[PDB]
Amino acid sequence: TEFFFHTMAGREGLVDTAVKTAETGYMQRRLVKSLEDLCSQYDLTVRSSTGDIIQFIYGGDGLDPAAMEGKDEPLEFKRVLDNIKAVFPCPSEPALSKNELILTTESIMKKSEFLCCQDSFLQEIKKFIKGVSEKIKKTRDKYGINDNGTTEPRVLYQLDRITPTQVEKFLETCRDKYMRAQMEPGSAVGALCAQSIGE
Amino acid sequence: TEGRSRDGGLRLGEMERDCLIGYGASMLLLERLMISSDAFEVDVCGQCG
Amino acid sequence: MDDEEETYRLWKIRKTIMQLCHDRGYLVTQDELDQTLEEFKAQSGDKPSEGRPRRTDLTVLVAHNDDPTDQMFVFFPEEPKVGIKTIKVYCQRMQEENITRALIVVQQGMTPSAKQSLVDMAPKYILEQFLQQELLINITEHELVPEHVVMTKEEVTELLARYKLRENQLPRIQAGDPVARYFGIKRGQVVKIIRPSETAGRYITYRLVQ
Amino acid sequence: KEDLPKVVVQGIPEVSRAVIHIDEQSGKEKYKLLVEGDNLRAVMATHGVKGTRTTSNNTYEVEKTLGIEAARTTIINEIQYTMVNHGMSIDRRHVMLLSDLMTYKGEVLGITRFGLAKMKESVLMLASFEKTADHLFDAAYFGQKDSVC
Amino acid sequence: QKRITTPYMTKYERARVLGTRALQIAMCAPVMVELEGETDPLLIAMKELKARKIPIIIRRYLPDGSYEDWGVDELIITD
RNA sequence: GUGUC
DNA sequence: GACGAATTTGCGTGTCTCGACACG
DNA sequence: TGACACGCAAATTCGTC
Ligand SMILES: [Zn+2]
Repeated sequence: TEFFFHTMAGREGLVDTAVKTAETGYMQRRLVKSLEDLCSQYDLTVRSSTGDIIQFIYGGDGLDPAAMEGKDEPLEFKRVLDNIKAVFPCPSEPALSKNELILTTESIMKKSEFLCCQDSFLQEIKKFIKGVSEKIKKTRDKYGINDNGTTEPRVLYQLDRITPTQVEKFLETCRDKYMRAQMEPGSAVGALCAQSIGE
Repeated sequence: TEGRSRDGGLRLGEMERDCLIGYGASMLLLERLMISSDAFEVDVCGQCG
Repeated sequence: MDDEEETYRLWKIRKTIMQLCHDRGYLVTQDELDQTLEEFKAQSGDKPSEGRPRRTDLTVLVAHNDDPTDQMFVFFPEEPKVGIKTIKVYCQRMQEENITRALIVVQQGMTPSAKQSLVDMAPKYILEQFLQQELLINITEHELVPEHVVMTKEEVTELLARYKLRENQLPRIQAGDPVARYFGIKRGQVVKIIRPSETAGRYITYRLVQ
Repeated sequence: KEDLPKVVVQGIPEVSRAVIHIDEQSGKEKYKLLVEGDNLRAVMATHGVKGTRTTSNNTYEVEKTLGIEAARTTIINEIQYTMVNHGMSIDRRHVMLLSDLMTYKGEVLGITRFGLAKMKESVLMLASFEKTADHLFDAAYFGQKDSVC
Repeated sequence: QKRITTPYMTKYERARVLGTRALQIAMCAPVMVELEGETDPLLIAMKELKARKIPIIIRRYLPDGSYEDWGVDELIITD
């Protein structure tokens, strides 16, 4: 009786894996036949064979969903900082406070190369760079540390050390990753999205 | 032709064509559907097709 | 207390109509927009059922804000069921002075011959209908209706020159959808849609009215 | 004697069954109304339920009541609500691109033979999907030209 | 004249340029590099791209009909 | 028609 | 009081209803 | 053996002579 009740459920899944293929393949070949000519032009616009405007910007950002880092996002700023913090260590460079970190960041950001992307990404990175500075002041007044740079305890300056040389490479790397995260002009978005709901 | 008993080839259906379309390659899609399967040279007229 | 609920349903549709005329571009002050229940009770009595507050008493004359020599009416048929001459009397009632634009807030179901005769004459006078059951909630401020703004022609020309396309290329929208009938826009106008989001920001989209 | 019970005394006739759901939190309590019907414009245009915050499941009902631009949002949440209970992962852009394919015309279309006949414009393409004779004979009768692209 | 297109070299154009160069070199074409002893001109076609010595101009067409000329040496190759 | 994925 | 016009609803019919390989 | 989009058609109501 237990073997019969166990093999009853085994036939429940064996008849289910035989029928899924039919209507699944039917819905797949019905979904591909409608979305197979949707392409992205060179002016960041998706159109069909006629020339009609489907969407002014694919998704809203013009980014390939495949090349993304973090649940929908271009890249994670904390992880890239955690990487660049240890790959370029040089104790010769001293530390700095937050009120100078903000001015250095906004001075190095106002350059001739950085004025090519969306200012939304710039505000998104300004929200993260500002939040890192609030973490530094609480740790600095945590134990008691003057930022002038002369205090005989030497290890208290190694808790969260941010130097101006490694902060430029972080910005350049994230800005360059945001350049490659953009979807290429000419990709077939219709055929790509048609099969994403297939499997 | 169909079958190995007559020394035939393989079939390239639509689901495998969708994989080549999603990538975006047009040279290979035309090479293994028109150049290697059936390449014919026909003639027509301009006055009346 | 049923007439109390009827007066509440009537105040709701009156406030929605006022908000619609305010968003369209007509000039109305705030206290008429933001009127409370007791503030409405001092202008119009509640009891009896539909006595002192007749439907003919509900006939609002709004003035166009940018163009002075322009006035619009909006009124309620006294009758539950609409007829043919019952609309023509109200048409020739406000046709007599200088008026061209009026709105009908229909109470219950509509007569097809009436709407056919309506769509018969539109060289000079345009009359548009609205169901009372339909105008009991704000449509733009509901939950997920993106902010729509009807644009001008001096802007659509530079929009066409921006992307180098034609009006046919622009996505078309219907003329009978509740939003278009709300804003009252037929063929030959582009609407801007602001799609909000708190991930990156808000996006801009353009649509054509068909 | 057979239709007196059939005659309703109050309510919405096509509205069938309603249940109240209790949603709790740390110290918070809400009562949400679940209506099993289609007439959204009628269940929202009442005194009790809040008319601004009320959503439906049928795409056609929200299309005819709210509008076409508001129907493209309820179809994105509908698809995403079906994918999160399965343990699958799709990105928002794949759904947003498909939701704009059946809305740029002006009408909410479906991916069938009749919808594809209305959205696209190619003869031999439409013939290579469903019935060939009908499309070919219609093209021969009309006699239009087709630029193969 | 100002360019309104991204400067990064697409893989779609990279592949087609590589294919065109591979097909042309196999046509007894003058090589733009001193190649090592090695067959399969496809293998050496990437060598010219890595050294930016490919005389090919990419013409990008816009939906309206605008033509944009770009050089393979001017494009940025990233990998 | 049978057999496998 | 009686006749032409337009609306809503029960009922008639056509099309498919994933791929691949091998053998008799 | 499910899917509903097309026509085809009869019961019925507002209207005006
Ligand atoms: Zn000839």
